[PDB]
Amino acid sequence: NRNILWIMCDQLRFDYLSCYGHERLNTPNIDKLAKRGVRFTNAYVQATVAGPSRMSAYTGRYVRSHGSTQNGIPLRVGEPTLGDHLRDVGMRNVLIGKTHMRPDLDGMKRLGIDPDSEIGARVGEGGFDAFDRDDGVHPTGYRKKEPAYNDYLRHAGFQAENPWEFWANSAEGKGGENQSGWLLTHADKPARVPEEHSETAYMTRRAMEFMEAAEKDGRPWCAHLSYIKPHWPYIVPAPYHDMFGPDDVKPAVRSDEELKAAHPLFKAMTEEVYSRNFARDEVREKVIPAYMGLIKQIDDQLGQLFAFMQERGLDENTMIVFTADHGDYLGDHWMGEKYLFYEAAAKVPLIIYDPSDKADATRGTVSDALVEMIDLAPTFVDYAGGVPPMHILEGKSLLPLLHDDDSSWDRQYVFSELDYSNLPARLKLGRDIQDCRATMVFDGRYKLVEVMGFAPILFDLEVDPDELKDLGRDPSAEEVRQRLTSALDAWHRNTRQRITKSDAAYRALDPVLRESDPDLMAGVIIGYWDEDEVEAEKRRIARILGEN
Amino acid sequence: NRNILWIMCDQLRFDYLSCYGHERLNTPNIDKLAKRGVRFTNAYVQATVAGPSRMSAYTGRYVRSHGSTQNGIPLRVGEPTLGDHLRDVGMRNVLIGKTHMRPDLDGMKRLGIDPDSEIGARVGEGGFDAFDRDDGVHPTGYRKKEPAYNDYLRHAGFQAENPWEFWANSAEGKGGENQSGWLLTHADKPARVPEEHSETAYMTRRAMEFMEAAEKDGRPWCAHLSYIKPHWPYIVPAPYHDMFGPDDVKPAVRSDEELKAAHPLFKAMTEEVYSRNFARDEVREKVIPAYMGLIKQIDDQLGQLFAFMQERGLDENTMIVFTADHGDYLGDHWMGEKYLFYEAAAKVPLIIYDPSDKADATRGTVSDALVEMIDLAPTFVDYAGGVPPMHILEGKSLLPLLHDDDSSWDRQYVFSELDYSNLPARLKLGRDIQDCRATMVFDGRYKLVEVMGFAPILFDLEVDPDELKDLGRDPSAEEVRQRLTSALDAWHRNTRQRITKSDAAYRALDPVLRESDPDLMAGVIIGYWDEDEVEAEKRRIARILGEN
Ligand SMILES: [Zn+2]
Ligand SMILES: [Zn+2]
Repeated sequence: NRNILWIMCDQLRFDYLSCYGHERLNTPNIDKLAKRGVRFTNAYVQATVAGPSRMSAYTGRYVRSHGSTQNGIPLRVGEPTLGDHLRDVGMRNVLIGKTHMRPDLDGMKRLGIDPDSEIGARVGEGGFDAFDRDDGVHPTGYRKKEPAYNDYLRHAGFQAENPWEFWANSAEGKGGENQSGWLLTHADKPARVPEEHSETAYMTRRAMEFMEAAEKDGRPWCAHLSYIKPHWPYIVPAPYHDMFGPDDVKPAVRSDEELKAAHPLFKAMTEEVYSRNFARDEVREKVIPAYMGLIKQIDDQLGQLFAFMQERGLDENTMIVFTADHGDYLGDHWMGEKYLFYEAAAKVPLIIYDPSDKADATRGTVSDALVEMIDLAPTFVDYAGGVPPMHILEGKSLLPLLHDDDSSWDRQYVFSELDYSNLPARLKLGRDIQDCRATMVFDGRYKLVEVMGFAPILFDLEVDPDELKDLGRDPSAEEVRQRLTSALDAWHRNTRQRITKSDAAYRALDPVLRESDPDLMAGVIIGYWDEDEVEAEKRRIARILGEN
Repeated sequence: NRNILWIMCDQLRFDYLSCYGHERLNTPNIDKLAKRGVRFTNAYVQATVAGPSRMSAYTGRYVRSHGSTQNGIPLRVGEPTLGDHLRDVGMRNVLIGKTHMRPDLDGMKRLGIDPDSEIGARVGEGGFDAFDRDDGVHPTGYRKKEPAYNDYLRHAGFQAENPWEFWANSAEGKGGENQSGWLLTHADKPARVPEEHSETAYMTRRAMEFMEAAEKDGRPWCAHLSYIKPHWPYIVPAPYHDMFGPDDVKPAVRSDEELKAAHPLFKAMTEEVYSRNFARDEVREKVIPAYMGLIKQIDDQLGQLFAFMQERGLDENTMIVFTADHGDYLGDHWMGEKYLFYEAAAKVPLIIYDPSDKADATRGTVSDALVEMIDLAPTFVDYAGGVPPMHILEGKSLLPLLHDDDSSWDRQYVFSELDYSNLPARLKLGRDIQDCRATMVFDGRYKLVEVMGFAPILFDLEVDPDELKDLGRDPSAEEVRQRLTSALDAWHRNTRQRITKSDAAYRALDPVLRESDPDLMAGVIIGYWDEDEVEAEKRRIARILGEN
């Protein structure tokens, strides 16, 4: 069997891995994946927020296609998913961790699908077999299925009304006061929970447990190990909470001038509470060391996972992908969170290690090919031995980039989308709910964001790598604006909604379509004067079919 | 109860009704609908071919949304339909005649939906309760469910291998030879079948039978009486086959010059066998009198239907719509069939008679409002007492045009689409299968068709009502081209894929979104420094909720 382990971390910046240049945070286990595989430096997500980014990852389709545009918007019933495509070629699609899926209960009810049936559960899980579904954010008192992690904590002797919140995501003060990890001021406090029982440790162990169980199921698998960290709450168990400090924190990338007459959508984002707080040096210096500790814990735990795989021979037959759903500003551009399309939000780490001999020639290399998160789906289908259905999947298999040391890659532009109708910006910018649209196009140098109702945003990342000089209204950038806008015009038109007939289904008939009339083959006779005319054409059809 | 009777005829030109100006074909029963209702002179279909036009009619969504782009491409499982929206407000959606639906068997199989279950059958029928499903074209030897019409003929004493073909759509020569109605040369021959047992007579009677049965079901209904005629086979029972002759046939609208350096897509269409034959005066003179006879039979039969409704009081509470799925060139523009977007193909008759008092002020009037076939779905939901879901339905309810003698109508452009990958034009124009795109935009005067890979087609219907002078490459038309292309650019971007959350679902939270942080309401705490900051914001939320 050839398997796939798809590792994702939520809200992980590409530049917080040492293989992508971080000077103070050593991630040797993740770096080793890159040393033996391919590291991608132009990988972009198709939205920069958890839900829509992940819906694109799990469908291989743009947000403009699937329509799950914001956190919590259910993925429509009947939307094809990666799980469907892998099942079609005999590979399991299994989840250990987060997807941010919300079931289309209304759509299922219409179709009489019991949401708790085998089919219904899988539809609600976005085409995943949920070994351990856990989106990693469980405030009191969220209403959903209890994450297995809560019962795990209780069984391990950690009792609470909300074990996830109290034990894994809060600290206890020197006096006994409760220090909620929801609060940025407590990023420096050690979580109550011992490291071995923390979320990242738990989920890593669950992945090991899955692999053990899967080995004597016998079927090939694609396992999505999807970590919530380093997404907030920004709090980590000892010894990771005091491993780093303010001196390890790289400077914020921002300027006073970039705020002057800023694009209205950008201005609105800087006004949110997370942005105002991450604007403060005191906040960055306290929170970012926790973020770094969370990533270090992931790297340590992946070391355990990879050792486990090696000792069971899984290292020889399992392709490993390491990536993120989007980044985190942590104060860059005067923002917190991950809205808009600056590098820190929209560019993700992407490392792929295929242990197959076919990938030998590219080991330890760096690809600057324009790559999208939606490329993973066809990559996986291709790896699994199937022909990716390109009337449904909108991306490109990455296998040629792993398997050819000098392959031709025809993508000229990557794209990403934001529907901001659930943000205060909708009201501040005076937009109707359906009219809060922003779309990024990037060609490797120029990044343009079209914002409906407004001027575009434009950066030249060669001259202005920190994206501090918006050229959206600059007369000197007219030619670039026109080219990138034309790319957007074509992209909006390049739909893949014709999902119930493949291109392949047209081709066998082409010799008859070229010279004759395929309708006659079914006895449908359109535009013929007399019997002689019909029969003469039927003889031409017979001749053509004889030639082919 | 308030009901709806939605009458459609397949391949019926708007100008072959006397109320739209035909000088030789009197359609008094259809004209009477117009005399007591509203007749629309700018109604356009969203594709000009049966399948995709109808899929748009039955979903209220553009082809670019639903993806059923050609005849026979199944409508995807999970695509919302008119039947769903009517059911949500307690109105039945019943079919008597043609839909051109093809079940998404693959999609249903994935979801474990038995195609023969109650839910499965309805999904396969595009959201219709199929009282009598019959697409009206049954060549030997099509493979599908036997139309009820065949058993009807057999029971009436008309036996044959294929009763539809032999009796309803063929003639017997003076010597006894079989004269197939598939052949244009037999358009002048009377069908074997007596008029009372012909397709149009049969389907009209079936509609009466439905209405009788429905009356003591008690539930309000929308009944789609969907005639195959005057679509081919172009053959009709006596006495309709010799009611008209060559002298009644209006001149073809075409010119030698329009063919000179014609747009490549147009040129390709003129090369098809139906186009080459309808180019001949001999063919027009033989076929068009049959087409006229078929329409006369429809008008006579509708007279019977309306009398039946009046004698049962259904005339008082049933809105009647009369329309078509597209037209027929019959030799106009050197074409047969209905491809491309010339008036004869893309503009449909549309008459709506609402017997409610609310429609009194507009009776007998003519509306030149820009109207689309996709407007019928929200019109019907609105009439049925529901709020049309505009995150799903892409058109506009027409009720304001019926109920206000001077209402504001904000549509500036209508749109229609063609995917020509199933035509020889794909090969002749050198296009990939996904790249055979043409989209019409019309503003009431100018009609532009963008054709991917080629120059646009452009007509000014005020100066050039016959669409003989293509301005697509004319420098004098630059401003018009830019305006209409910008309308297309916006239309391609104006998607409605976010079908699992309504706009209404956003609004209750807006006072909190405007001033505060809705996430705190669920205990999700993003970007807050300390407990004081969180609690102060929670108090602001409480204040806001108290104000509203
Ligand atoms: Zn995320
Ligand atoms: Zn039709």
